[PDB]
Amino acid sequence: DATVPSGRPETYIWRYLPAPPVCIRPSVMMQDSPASNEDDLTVKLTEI
Amino acid sequence: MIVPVRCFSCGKVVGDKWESYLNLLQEDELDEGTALSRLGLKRYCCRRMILTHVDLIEKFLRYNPLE
Amino acid sequence: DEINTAQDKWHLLPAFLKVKGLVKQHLDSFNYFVDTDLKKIIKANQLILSDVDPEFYLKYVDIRVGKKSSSSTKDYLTPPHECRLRDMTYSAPIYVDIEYTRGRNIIMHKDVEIGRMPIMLRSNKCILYDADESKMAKLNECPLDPGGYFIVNGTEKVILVQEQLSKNRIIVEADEKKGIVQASVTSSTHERKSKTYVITKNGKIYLKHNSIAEEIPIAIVLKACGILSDLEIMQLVCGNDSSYQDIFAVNLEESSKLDIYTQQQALEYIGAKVKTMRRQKLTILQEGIEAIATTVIAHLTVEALDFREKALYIAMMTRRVVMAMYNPKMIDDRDYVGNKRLELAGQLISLLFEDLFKKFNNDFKLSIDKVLKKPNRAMEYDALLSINVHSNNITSGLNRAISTGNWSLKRFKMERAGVTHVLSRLSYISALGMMTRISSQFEKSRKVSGPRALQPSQFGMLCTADTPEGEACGLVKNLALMTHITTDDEEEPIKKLCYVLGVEDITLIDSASLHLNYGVYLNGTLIGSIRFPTKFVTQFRHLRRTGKVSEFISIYSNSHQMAVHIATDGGRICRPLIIVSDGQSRVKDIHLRKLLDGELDFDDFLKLGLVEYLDVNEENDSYIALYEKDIVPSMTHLEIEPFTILGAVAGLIPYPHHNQSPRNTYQCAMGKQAIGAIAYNQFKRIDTLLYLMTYPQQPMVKTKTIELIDYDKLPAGQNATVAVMSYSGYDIEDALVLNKSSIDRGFGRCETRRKTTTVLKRYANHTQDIIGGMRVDENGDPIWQHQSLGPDGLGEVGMKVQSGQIYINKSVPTNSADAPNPNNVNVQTQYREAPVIYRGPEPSHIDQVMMSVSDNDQALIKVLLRQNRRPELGDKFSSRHGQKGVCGIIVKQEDMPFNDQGIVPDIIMNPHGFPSRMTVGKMIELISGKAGVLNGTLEYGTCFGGSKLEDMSKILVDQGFNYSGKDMLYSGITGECLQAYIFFGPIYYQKLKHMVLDKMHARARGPRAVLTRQPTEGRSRDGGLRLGEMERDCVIAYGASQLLLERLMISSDAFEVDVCDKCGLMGYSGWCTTCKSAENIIKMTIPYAAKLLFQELLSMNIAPRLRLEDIFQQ
Amino acid sequence: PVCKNCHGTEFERDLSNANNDLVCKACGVVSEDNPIVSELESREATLNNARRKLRAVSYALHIPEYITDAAFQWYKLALANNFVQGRRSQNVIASCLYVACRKEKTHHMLIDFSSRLQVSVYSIGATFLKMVKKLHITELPLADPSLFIQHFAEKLDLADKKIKVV
Amino acid sequence: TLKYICAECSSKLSLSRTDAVRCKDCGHRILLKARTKRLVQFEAR
RNA sequence: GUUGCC
Ligand SMILES: [Zn+2]
Ligand SMILES: [Zn+2]
Ligand SMILES: [Zn+2]
Ligand SMILES: [Zn+2]
Repeated sequence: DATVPSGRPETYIWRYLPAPPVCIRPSVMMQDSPASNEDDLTVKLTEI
Repeated sequence: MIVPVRCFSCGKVVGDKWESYLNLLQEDELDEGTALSRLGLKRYCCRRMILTHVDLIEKFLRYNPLE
Repeated sequence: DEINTAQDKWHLLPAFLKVKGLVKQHLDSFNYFVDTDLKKIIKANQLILSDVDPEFYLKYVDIRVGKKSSSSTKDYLTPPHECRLRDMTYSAPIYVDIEYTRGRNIIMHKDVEIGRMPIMLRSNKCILYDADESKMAKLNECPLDPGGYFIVNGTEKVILVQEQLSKNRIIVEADEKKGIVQASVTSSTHERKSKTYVITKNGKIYLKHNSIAEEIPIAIVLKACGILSDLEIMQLVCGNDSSYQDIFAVNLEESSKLDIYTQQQALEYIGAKVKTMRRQKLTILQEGIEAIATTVIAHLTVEALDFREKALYIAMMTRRVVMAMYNPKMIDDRDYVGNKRLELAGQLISLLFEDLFKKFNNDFKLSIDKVLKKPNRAMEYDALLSINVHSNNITSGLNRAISTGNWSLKRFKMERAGVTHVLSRLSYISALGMMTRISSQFEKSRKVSGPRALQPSQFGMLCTADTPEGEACGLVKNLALMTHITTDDEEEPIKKLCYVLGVEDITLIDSASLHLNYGVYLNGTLIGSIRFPTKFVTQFRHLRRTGKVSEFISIYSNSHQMAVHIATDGGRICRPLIIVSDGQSRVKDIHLRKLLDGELDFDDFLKLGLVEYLDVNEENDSYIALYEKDIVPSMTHLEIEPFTILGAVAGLIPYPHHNQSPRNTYQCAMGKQAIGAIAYNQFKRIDTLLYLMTYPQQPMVKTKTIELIDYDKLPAGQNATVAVMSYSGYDIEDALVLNKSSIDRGFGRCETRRKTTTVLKRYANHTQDIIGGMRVDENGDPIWQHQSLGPDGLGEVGMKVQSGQIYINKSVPTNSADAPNPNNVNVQTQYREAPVIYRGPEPSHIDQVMMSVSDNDQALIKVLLRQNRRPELGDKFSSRHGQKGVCGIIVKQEDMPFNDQGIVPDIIMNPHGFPSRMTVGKMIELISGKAGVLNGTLEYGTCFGGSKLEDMSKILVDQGFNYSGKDMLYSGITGECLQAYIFFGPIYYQKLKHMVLDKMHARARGPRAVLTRQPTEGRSRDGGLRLGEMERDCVIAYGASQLLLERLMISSDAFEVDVCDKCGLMGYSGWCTTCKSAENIIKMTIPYAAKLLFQELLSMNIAPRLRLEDIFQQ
Repeated sequence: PVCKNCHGTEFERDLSNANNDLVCKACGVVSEDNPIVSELESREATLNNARRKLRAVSYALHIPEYITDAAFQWYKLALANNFVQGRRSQNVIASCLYVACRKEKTHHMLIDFSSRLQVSVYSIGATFLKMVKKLHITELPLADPSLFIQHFAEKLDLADKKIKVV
Repeated sequence: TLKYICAECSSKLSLSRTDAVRCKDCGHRILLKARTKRLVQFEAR
């Protein structure tokens, strides 16, 4: 429907994508080494 | 490990009767039931304390750190 | 000493276990690996070659593990107990000899190191093989250790005896809604795992395969195998005068549909629709690729020219697919024991040795030609100096292959995980029960309770009273006491031998009478087509009884079909039985008297012809006999001993033939968690968490099982006085009351031992780790945290610790990741502290502290903690027949009953168990229990027999006690008699695990997780409980609407959110940050798990727009 | 780090009551409760190849691995000083590893590196001198010959009384 | 004092700090701390 | 994160 700014049907495919705040993807340190083993979700957003 | 110092059930001492019970076996070859009756374990609950006691200490001491 | 064969057959059962022990399957496979099986592998990957510079060749002449060929000393080796506390691998190096072209000429070189194999204890390549407790006393290892387990880099492990469905044979399958198939999985020993299937779509027989692009019907693939006359097709599969002609004749006209009619045209119908794996040469002939497509299929048989023996092997496979469509009674199950193949340790690590060894000599080949691609570097170069760089790939492959139980194979591309486990040193028999167990395959039949159930073809093969419950209730099984696993022998001599016994060849007989006659199946293939088998099969046994052929052969001969079977494949289960020829056995007690004199062991009995092994198939033809007083003149194979159906970990149950059948399985899960003793060297070892017990007792009523494995010589549990009665209400169901006095005299004082370890690490910039300590204050070094540091930093041995009070002081540098500046400027004070604190709810001691060095030189610190405790209430006592109990209350000594002589009963059970649980064995344990120590002799309560009851009552009544054990008592509370009598005496009670002080837990306001801010799971993670989803369903039926909100927002996960009104999505401290006005802000509170949904759901392109009303003015 | 009323600087983590809080000894105001525990491409390629080469020769020489990673730091900064270009890759790692052998003061003498590559000793020591001048190693321990005795005796197949002979 | 003892040599050696980890009078590489002389208190129950 | 057990 109309009467909202986002109601046009072109927004249902990607043109801009948001990046989630980093509390959702915490940089966990496994404490076996002084390098941080980063979770799965950053490197998916990094490679794109 | 070594023989317990008292009976579990009644409460008398069995610490002088362990090596004496062995001494009734190498010499004076005898039935083990009638041996302790000569030694004087009259009650029932004292008989089980020395019949079933595995003497584990005569195998631990051969593993000594002082050769 | 007048002996007979009536009851003294038992005295040969220990002769079977003396020379052939309890770890039979684990050691005798690894001993077959190291001696014979390694030469058969270098002979299959020899002569690595380089195409550049073609006159260079490295070939392997032999391979040895252990001793050299120069010095010819026994071995130079670290002892295993010296190895198991330094986190190293007990290994001996592998030596080969090689010859090659150095240059001007070829030279041979001896004793090259390539790797370091681990050796399991009590295998003959270790030091501990054939020791007489004098060398073993120097090596401080227990004589009673079972052996058969790796100790790879510290913690000790063992691989399990895994099994799968029988490869290289056939089954049948029956399905209602899908049509019926029959599987035939086969495995050539190189790079192939191929399985074939025969499907009946809508009334027509078909054939598919995982290398053909689509389905190819059945009349083609038999005309391609030579049988073309199209009357012989019906003549093989159907026979004559039956209904099989009416079902099968539909298939014959599809030959007329495709117009083939001959053996030439039959092949290229396949290769027209074969799926082409590209060999990158691909000179495909359109006649040659079909002959190989009729060669890489059903890899039991391969052919030279004639195709003929492969042809009717398909015809016998398609006979059973029309026998099943006639009636569904002909179906077989895929969990029958005859369709199971146990396969053991050393012939299973041999597969992993392939994929490493071929990975050795190809990267080593890739290092050769990288050097030989030089013009000047061609004349005097030697290749042996770059073998040490590729050497340890075998070692580091093998060590993680035992550590992490997952095997990355390549020639099968298969990923079996969970192949090893860490062995339980909690009890003695727990270290032996896990040595004999079987892990299944889990092919995702979780709905089918077929293999969850237990089949009757199991009597004496493997144990029936032992199986865990819960996560696996029928998929973990255990070997029986008398049990041997077969092994392959050979197959071409017996095929030559059966021809001699009067059988013909398949290439002479027409199929007009093979259905009239019988047929021998050697590993499932028809080779002889014999008639009159009962003359034939009895002449075959009589050669085996004299021992011309190997004894692991079975002559299963069924009659539902017209066939007989031969098996020689090895890896199947069997037990031995004594031969009974006629109405008299071949026992011959004059032989049995000569055994107790000692000159002939068990091995001589199978040489003369008095005993032979029987597998699960040969049980079906035989008519085995229980006892010698039940011989029929048509009756063979007397039972060697009837109580051999229970494994070595269920055998400690006394009189298991009286109690109920489920109340033996509930003890097999808990006998393996019994506190007791471990080994003779148990105060020496430094392992993770051991429970030790102060004053053990051997049990009162023994079994013939437990004197085979020396359970009495280091037992678990005491035998206290039990007077079964209700008392004081604290024993309602299976609780139990024991005095304050007898535990004070030393009844069941357990002892807990714990390891902790650190490693002093050397960093990049050459900075160590230091053990400095003992800071001072106000004339005194010892602070409240420093009463047990010692002068060396290692906390000194002998005194107690509490919460706080560190005991290994550890300091690490701060520049752990900086670049090394090549100078000496500022390294004087850089150590930040990081000690190790002792937590815990109870003060403990430290038992002994050692330090040593690891494989590569780093200092080790290993201190062992120690604490003991008195058995207060809450702890879990047991009864060895499956009657658990929490200690209800501890009362003083004067309150219990007391007999005429003054005996106070130790532990009181209420009588509310024996009717429901039907545990009559405990009631028979006590009658034999009271009589033994009064007579002064231990008594034998075995399985399927033992000390009888009627002669056991007489010795009780000769002393003055009751004839049924039921003595009278007085009351300790009030002084007079009891209106009823009390069943009375000693019962063997072992203490169990799961004591209460390491399960008491409480968390007020503790840690929160980093992602969702809830409390954190795990006791060592400082806990916090999960209020689940049906517990959310449990509250809602009460109609409660306030404590449900506080326990899901306020007490757990409260969070403060300021949110906007218009265009309603969240904002931070004082904004909206999408309409940057910061005016319409309304404060609320929501759970953190509701905020975090409202952000990651906004990360994809859907928006939770919030809308807000006020509460008031409804 | 600084309290809110008395401005103390020392905070003591009490761990007896499963709270693991933060509080000073002076007044007793908590700081924070509810703790939050956490449960060029060719430039990268040319050292990844150089990693395996240091991984290679450390295996054959029985080097304990805490020298290999330390020796990687020497090669990494000597990469920046334009020393590796032109010279042999199989040579320059041998001189690089040998420096970290003598900072650690091990038994490994230089010619054992020269043996398996089958080259002259004096070639490997030539680039060792031409390196050690360029990146200015000043401090460096002396090759004490006392190290070499107690390593020789193990391979010298002598009697059981191997401690009195050293 | 009465410092570290060997595993089977049972020879009292006091290692000076950051020097060695082995023992003398034997080629063995495991050292155990000898038990302290300070008075320790116990109950009798 | 993955397994073992009650
Ligand atoms: Zn007594
Ligand atoms: Zn807004
Ligand atoms: Zn303050
Ligand atoms: Zn020593």
